[PDB]
Amino acid sequence: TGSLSFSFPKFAPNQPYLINQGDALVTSTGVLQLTNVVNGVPSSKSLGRALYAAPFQIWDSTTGNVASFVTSFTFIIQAPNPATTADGLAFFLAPVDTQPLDLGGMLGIFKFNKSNQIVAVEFDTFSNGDWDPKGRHLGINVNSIESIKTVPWNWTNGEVANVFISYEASTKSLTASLVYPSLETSFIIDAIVDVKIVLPEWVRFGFSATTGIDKGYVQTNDVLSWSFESNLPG
Amino acid sequence: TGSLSFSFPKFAPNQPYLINQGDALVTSTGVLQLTNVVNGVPSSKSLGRALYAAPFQIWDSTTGNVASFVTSFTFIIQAPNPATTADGLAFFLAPVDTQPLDLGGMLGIFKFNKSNQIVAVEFDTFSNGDWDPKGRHLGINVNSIESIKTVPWNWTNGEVANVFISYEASTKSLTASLVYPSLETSFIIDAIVDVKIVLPEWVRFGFSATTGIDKGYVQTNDVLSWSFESNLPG
Amino acid sequence: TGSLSFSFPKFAPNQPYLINQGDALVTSTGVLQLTNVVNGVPSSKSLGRALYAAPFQIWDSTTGNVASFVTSFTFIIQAPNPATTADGLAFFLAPVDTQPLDLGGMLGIFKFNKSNQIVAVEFDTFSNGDWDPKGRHLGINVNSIESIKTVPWNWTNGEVANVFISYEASTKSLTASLVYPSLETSFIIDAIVDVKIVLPEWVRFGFSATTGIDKGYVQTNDVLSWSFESNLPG
Amino acid sequence: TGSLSFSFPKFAPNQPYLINQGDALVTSTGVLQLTNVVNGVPSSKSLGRALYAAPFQIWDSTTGNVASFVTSFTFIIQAPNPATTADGLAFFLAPVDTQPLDLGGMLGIFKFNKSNQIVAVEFDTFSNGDWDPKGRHLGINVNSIESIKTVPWNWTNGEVANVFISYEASTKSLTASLVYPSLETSFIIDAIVDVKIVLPEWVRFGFSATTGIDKGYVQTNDVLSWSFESNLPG
Ligand SMILES: CC(=O)N[C@@H]1[C@@H](O)[C@@H](O)[C@@H](CO)O[C@@H]1O
Ligand SMILES: CC(=O)N[C@@H]1[C@@H](O)[C@@H](O)[C@@H](CO)O[C@@H]1O
Ligand SMILES: CC(=O)N[C@@H]1[C@@H](O)[C@@H](O)[C@@H](CO)O[C@@H]1O
Ligand SMILES: CC(=O)N[C@@H]1[C@@H](O)[C@@H](O)[C@@H](CO)O[C@@H]1O
Ligand SMILES: [Ca+2]
Ligand SMILES: [Ca+2]
Ligand SMILES: [Ca+2]
Ligand SMILES: [Ca+2]
Repeated sequence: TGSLSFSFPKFAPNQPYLINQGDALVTSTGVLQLTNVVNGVPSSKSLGRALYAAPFQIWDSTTGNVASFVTSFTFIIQAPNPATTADGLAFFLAPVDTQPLDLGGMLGIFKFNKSNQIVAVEFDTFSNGDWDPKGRHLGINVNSIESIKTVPWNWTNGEVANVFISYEASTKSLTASLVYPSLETSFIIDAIVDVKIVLPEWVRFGFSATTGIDKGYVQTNDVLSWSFESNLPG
Repeated sequence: TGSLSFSFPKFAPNQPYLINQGDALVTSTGVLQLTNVVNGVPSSKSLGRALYAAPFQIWDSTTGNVASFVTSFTFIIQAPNPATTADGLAFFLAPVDTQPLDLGGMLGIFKFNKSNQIVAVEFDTFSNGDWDPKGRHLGINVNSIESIKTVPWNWTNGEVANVFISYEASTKSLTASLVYPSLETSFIIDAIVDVKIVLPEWVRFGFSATTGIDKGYVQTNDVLSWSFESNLPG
Repeated sequence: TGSLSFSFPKFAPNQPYLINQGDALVTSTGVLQLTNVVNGVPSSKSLGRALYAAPFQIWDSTTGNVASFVTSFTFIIQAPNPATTADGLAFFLAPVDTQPLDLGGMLGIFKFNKSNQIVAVEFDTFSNGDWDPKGRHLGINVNSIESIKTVPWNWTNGEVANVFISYEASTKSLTASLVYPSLETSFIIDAIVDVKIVLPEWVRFGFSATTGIDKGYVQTNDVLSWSFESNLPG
Repeated sequence: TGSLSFSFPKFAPNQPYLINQGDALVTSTGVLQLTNVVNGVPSSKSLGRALYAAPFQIWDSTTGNVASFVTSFTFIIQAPNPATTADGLAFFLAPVDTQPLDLGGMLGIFKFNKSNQIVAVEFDTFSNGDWDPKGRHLGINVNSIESIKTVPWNWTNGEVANVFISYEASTKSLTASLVYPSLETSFIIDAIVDVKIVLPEWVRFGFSATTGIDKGYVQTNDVLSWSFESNLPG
């Protein structure tokens, strides 16, 4: 039993409230730069992740209760050539000792190991023919790169996106939405996810992003703010 | 400056935390029944509203600050004949002394009086040819029955819907989403709404719903739970 | 089951978030003036109360659960003659339809009617020989003017006091503390209070204060800010 | 700018939400055992600390704002010989890289290094003649083992104590209180502490405790639960 909440209107560099993995770094301007950028231009074969320093308990094996949580964040994906973008950004939950995985289409969160249990909401900017639908899309993933559900997403180059994710334990319902406040455009996806049968009791959480493996298929993956709140009933 | 938050997993009847208007009532089972139902069958020409007992400050004239808030609720709209439904349910904000207005298509929140300023998210089950798009839809309204923006909505007879509404003062962005957790279907709408130039400093808020004026065009409008949270920066 | 929280750094006049009773009023400066003041001088035989507009559920008869809550507020008690002060200020919980009771020593919250169940923390500025200890004191009262426990209080004329009250359902422990931030002085009291066996499921709450009945025994009773938070486990 | 809150009704062992230092450990029963215990009997020369995994921002150098926070926890101090107890338990704030310091009377948080800035509330069970008052006492410390203020404390062997600490930035007021819910006894202390001029922008926080250096002067220092909440205005 327990709870956890926080709010970061921007990110302060060199402060242990985040666990940086791969190429992820925090700029002097307070931006969480998940993937490498060289003189404004994003580089290929990049992978970066950022987890909150502390994990939270998503379910209790003694009481059998499951936590409900919500998280919101703003991010920007900018690309020199809007026709060739890759690979995407994601919010995910995984074991406390989670480490970055495969590059590119794997979004750094997938590589079946029963110890690599993961739930994620993906903002996929490149469709992989072997497991992805057509065009860019939002997706909800459980233990593999192939989403259990997807919906079309009209990505807007360099535009600020506001994301909201919520999980209602009582109905095992995970909802994810993305809005471009400046454009008044919005997208949403929902799926049943039984976290109790997927993830361990305690999990770390945060962001993961990668750029394309092939030249030209690059993009930035910057998070600008982040708030979180969970509650595990006693 | 200030804040307000609450959570009602269900509604308790005969308790002054809600201000009931029109035909609205709370059943012994804890359901907020906005419109009249006779032996299971909803009646026509019904109008009911429910406001939280206390208002909250949505903006401060001294500091110029604007509040950000979120609210979520679950509701059910059941109809004997799914082909003829009317009129809809809405979440709205208005002056503290707000009273029910016109029936039917007006959703009990519209009737231009500068004192009847109102912002609302509507779940419209009947398209009025004079100001509504085709088919059922979600809508964001500011001072009139004609929404500033709408999106198609596939209403599911008697299914439990989860709604989430959020307002980010910094971007004047109002987002509204509806999900049917059991069906994994979802809808969303977003629009710019400058509450500071629309509503007074303090406002009351809650639900309003009406049934059709013509025989046959009836439906229930039941809210099952409600949580709210606002914050006006100092 | 449910929750309620709010924060008022100051009070806005003419806004229905408070239910004013007796002589209570909100000044243009945002001060909650519980008892009458004439040209700076407090008058005798005054009684004023202020309740939050909405009640909250303090315990659930179906689940048997009891809520835990905390509240904090700042207040000032100023008197022309610091040697003759009366009668006091209190924070209390009572049935939703609670109305002001007796003046003076009764603090407007006591008058045995099983329907007038009340729990209160009193900041008593005058010792009534028939039921009060010696000198000014903090007190915890349950159903009567005679406190179940008291502790000495060194009241400081016109000084700003910060009060904190907390109730832990699991241990039925009610704690009340008063601090004069400017003077670094502090006082505290604690007592077991079984709210489940004392109060009804839903209760309204707030402040009550009275001035002395005899000439000269007067004082102001002004609250400057107020925050509250309760949680009833499901 | 930002915020952080959490609640742990008990502690789960082997989970990275806490940073354990010195002899501190979490028992299978969920108790945070700060100092060594051998077969029920606490050992001497022990020192243990526990910090939340993530730090929080206590003040912003760009806006100049200072955070307000509150924390509560329950703890037990049990001793074989209630006549000889040492040394104490404390809640403290310090730089993110804080490491345990001196044993015994230094409570593991003191050793003047401008980089070892620290603010702490101490529950001192042994009076050190060179800097402590008479008998056990609560204390508020800023940069040294000599408290800026103390108050007598009647420690009760093995009894469960509830502690509440609050800091109001606007008045730079730090309040600390201890209550024995079962006994209805209570103690409190308050002092002005300008965290902005004492601590760095970001700080880690938690508990520290030590046992006596001389044989016989031992005691357990167990924390049973912990909740925290801070808010740094934008
Ligand atoms: C499996 C894998 O990483 N596939 C990647 C794909 O995700 C994308 O990065 C592409 C660039 O054109 O290069 C590869 O095909
Ligand atoms: C303006 C107005 O209330 N119009 C209503 C419409 O909203 C709907 O209730 C309909 C039923 O068939 O009856 C009328 O046309
Ligand atoms: C019962 C009662 O109200 N007693 C009051 C007491 O509370 C105080 O106001 C006093 C003034 O000197 O006058 C009376 O004795
Ligand atoms: C400076 C220091 O650690 N002094 C300690 C004191 O704190 C206490 O532990 C005592 C036991 O009798 O032994 C020493 O005097
Ligand atoms: Ca892909
Ligand atoms: Ca319509
Ligand atoms: Ca008295
Ligand atoms: Ca000492």
